[PDB]
Amino acid sequence: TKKIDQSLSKKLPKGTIYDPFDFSMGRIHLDRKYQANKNSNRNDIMKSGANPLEFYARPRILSRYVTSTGRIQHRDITGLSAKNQRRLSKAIRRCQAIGLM
Amino acid sequence: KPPVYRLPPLPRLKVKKPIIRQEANKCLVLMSNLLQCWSSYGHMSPKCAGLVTELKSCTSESALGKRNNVQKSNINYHAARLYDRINGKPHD
Amino acid sequence: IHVVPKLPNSKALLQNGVPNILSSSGFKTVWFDYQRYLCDKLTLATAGQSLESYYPFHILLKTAGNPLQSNIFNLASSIHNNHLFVENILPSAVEHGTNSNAVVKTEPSRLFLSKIKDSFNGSDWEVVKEEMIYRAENEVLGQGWLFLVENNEKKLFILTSNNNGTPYYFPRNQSFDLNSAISIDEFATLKQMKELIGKSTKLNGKVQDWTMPIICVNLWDHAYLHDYGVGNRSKYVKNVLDNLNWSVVNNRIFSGI
Amino acid sequence: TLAELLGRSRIAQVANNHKPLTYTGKKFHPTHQIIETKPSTLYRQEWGLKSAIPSKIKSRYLVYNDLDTLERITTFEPRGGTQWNRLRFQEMGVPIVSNIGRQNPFFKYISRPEDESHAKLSLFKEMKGDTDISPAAMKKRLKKITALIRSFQDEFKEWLVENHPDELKLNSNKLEDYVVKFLNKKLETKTNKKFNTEIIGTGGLSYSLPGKLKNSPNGVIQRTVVPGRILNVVKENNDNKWLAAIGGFVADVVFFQSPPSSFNSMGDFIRMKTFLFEILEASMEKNGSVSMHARLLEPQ
Amino acid sequence: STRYALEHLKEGAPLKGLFSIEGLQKAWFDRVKYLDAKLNDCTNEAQQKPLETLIHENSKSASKKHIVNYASSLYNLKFSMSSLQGCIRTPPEECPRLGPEALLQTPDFNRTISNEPLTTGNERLQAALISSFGSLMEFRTLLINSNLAISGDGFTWLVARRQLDKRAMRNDMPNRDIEYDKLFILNTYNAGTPFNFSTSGVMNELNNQYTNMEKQRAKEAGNLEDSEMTAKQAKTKFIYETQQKGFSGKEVSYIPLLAIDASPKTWLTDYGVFGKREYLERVWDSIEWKIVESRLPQRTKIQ
Amino acid sequence: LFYKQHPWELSRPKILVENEIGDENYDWSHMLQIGRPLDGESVIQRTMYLIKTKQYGDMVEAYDHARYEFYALRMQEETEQQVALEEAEMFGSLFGVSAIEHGIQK
Repeated sequence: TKKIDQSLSKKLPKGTIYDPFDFSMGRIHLDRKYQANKNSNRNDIMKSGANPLEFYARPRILSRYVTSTGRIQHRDITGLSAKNQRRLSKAIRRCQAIGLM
Repeated sequence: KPPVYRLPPLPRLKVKKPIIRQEANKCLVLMSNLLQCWSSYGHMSPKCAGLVTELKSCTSESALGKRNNVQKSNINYHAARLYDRINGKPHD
Repeated sequence: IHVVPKLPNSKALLQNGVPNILSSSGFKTVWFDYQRYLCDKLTLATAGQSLESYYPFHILLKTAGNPLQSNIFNLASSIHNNHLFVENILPSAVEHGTNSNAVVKTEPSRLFLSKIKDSFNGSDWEVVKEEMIYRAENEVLGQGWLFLVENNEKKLFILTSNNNGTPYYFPRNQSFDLNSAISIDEFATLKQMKELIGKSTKLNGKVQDWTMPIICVNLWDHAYLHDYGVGNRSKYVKNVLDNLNWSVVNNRIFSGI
Repeated sequence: TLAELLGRSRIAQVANNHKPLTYTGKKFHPTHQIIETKPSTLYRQEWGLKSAIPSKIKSRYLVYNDLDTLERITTFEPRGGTQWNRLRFQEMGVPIVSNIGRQNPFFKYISRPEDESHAKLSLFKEMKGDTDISPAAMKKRLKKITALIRSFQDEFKEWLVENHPDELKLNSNKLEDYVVKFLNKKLETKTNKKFNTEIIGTGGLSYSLPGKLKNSPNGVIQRTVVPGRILNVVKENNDNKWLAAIGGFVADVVFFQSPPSSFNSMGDFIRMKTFLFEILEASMEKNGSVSMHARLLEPQ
Repeated sequence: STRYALEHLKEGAPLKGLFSIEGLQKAWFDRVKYLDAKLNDCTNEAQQKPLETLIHENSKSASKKHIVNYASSLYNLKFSMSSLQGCIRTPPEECPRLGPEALLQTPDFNRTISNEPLTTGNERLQAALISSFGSLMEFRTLLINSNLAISGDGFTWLVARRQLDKRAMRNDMPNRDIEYDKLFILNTYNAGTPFNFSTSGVMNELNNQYTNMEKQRAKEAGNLEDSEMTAKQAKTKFIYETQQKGFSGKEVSYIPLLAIDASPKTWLTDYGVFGKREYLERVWDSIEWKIVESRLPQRTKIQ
Repeated sequence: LFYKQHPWELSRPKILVENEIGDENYDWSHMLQIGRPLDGESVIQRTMYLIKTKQYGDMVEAYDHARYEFYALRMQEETEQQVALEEAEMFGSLFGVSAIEHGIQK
């Protein structure tokens, strides 16, 4: 067979430097273990400094912090500060009461 | 910012059932493929000849092959050895 | 920091040079100036690295196989070679500064003259000196070194190097000048050497060479120009080989006692 | 004093670094200072750090973050492999060239205001170059600056009525120009980001000047041939070039016309084989990466 | 031998600012006399053919190497002293001799410049140097450093690649064939020549003789080739060829424009063991850029 | 600042093991010193000497002046190594494994 699963091969980006270890399975496993959604902050409005309570009439943004059934995600999952989690949950509950979410 | 959770002082640091990787038996997988080969191309089909030949060699002397079927975890040995050093406990 | 070694009877060397070879000015150029020049450059190249704690001979061996450390290798090889040359042309290795000794009559030992006959098909020492002078004039167009070396087979033979070529490690002898044209026989020697270096299994691609120098003559312009001049390097090599310190050269031949 | 000595100590010379020792993102340049110990000191676990490095370590190179921690260990990784990437680049003898034809950053050139005609582009870059700034510290750039700029109102309420009164009575199209120049002229004396942290040129990867030819026993070398590896068996998606792994760098390989048949044959194991490449050019991007372009020299 | 004489080099007179009287004797007069004698003691045609003819006629032969080593050593030395005029700097014999402290001085070749070609009217040479090296500070640094690096005998050349890699009717039109694509710096060692047309391929040619001779001895032995001797010799030959090819074809030649001598013979007498960089600084301030601009071919404006 | 501007200077190994701090007799009028490598610290100490001697007033100006001295020394060393390798190969020096080859094998 001339095919390998993507999970068993690492694609080295262009312009990056590499070591021989980057072709091993240890690199594959190490990349899975340390795979965190750290790029969310730059794409996370609520981790930017905006007040989540100003989005109570924008269900599309709020729908990014609820599960498929509408259950607000725990702070352990959203990664927000206590204040933003508190404000975001209020926004979602207000949005639900208005008839938008 | 990622919340660090610090444990209280503990009587021990131990994993109840340390996970171990049990590599799959080579003879059992050979048998699982041959059985599948017969399911599609038919029993005794000439397409599964190589599978039959390989299975016979794998199982010729031992039905599960000559393998080092022994693997144990050492996490509990190291955890008990290093806990007092790394727990960050205040001085006496 | 690599410092210039102190030489025996240095006050005499700074006043009357080396009798019959170099004058006071000629010796200041070859040793007191050039050796300082080399050691300072070596210190600048190696300071802050692991090589700073190693003697020049060990540095050249450690770096002999590393292409991008050739600059360090050249400096280490030149420093080691220059003190090999200055040591066997020196009036007396012992420091007769307070003994005012003026009688140092050193002559080839029996073991040296026995190995010369064995390795040169019965040729005498005088004839071998003529071959050494000839080899230097026809094989070293510019800077380099002339060596009489001994190999693992107890045979003395003549090796010439271009610029800073070590006698110890044949891959870096630099005995063939590839700027000019080479014969098929010389290309065969180079091709055979390349094959030997490829048979080594070490990850550093290094081979074993047990060749050791016995006599060293500096063929650089820093040693002869001021006293002999352009074109008179064969008169310089003749004087060096006729006024060698044989207490040092004899001690370089392994006896086994 | 002891404080003076400490500031100049070899440990002080290493700049503070808390960057992850285990980083799984894109690496474009070294992030940690390589520490080396001599063989004699390694035999005694001496690295010039606070504590002895565990004897298990056989490498002579490491990178560290903290001398000591609350876990009573040193935070270090026994690797020094970014040095071999730099030395392999040196062996390829390809000078780094500017794709924009900018002045050489390593030479003290006499520059002029040719690019200074964008005073309003960069004077406001100080407040507009805030891509990743706090929502309130960036807002402190609005009141703190407003007061500073508002303190020059009297100076600009007299200079403008003494040097360009016509514009004040005709149009503000030129007044805005006199404003941008005024602040910059009164800011060049000031020190706003007087130290620039941007990478300077190659960043230290290469100090080789373009122009020199490589003499060889077989004549002057006209094309640099370097062994490499093809990573993918299908060109980069959306790009007309494949990717190769040459000397610790990932390059874009352009093929003469066709792709060798070993590609289809090998498939996803193509990286298992070594090919010969020619390094066309090497460029440096602002992210601090090296843009190496290669060519799959195939036996012909 | 007036055949090897320059009008600015007069016995008894010093090249002011670079060589003293004793330093110009040893460097040039006492040196040409030796090289001439050796060239007259190897070939009887020395006083018959031009030096460059001997260099390009007796090349690639191991039996005539001594004719070409002395011939190309005297050519390089003349071509080096030809572009030198002198400087207003203090005479070398009146300045103190640089000592070990010189090795610790920082070179200022990236901050300042002096004696640029354009300042003397050679405007076409300055544009070419800026185009190929980026600037005249880059060129000066890359030229003084390349010569300073040379340990023993050698020359640092300013060359111009000839854009006539076609090989068809080559060397038939003294203008259509004299066209330069780009300028470069090249180092030659001992008696090496900067042309590269009469010596490129030498190792590849000798390598192919060795393999054929070994292959014919193997046939006598009766061997079944080898698993990787046909794939290793092939790779060695494929790399030898791909590294000597030109942009279009494999005829890459170079036109000497300038040459700086690195041999200690030139600078050891006047500047001492520690004064090579001082020598190279005064050499740069002693280059007559008119002679160099004269040698410069006409640009190949294919662009 | 220096290592943020020159990330690849980090790849040059540094030895933290001291020899004898009391022996350091350095004249920072020049950047090169006998006994220590040329590295980022050479730039920092040169910058401090300039500000201490009051040749320059602003730290930035002294730092830039030192940086250019550092570039000049780095360019002379990059050429000495390239040329030394080239010159050795021209006299028949042979090398088993190059850095590029070492990486391929690993």
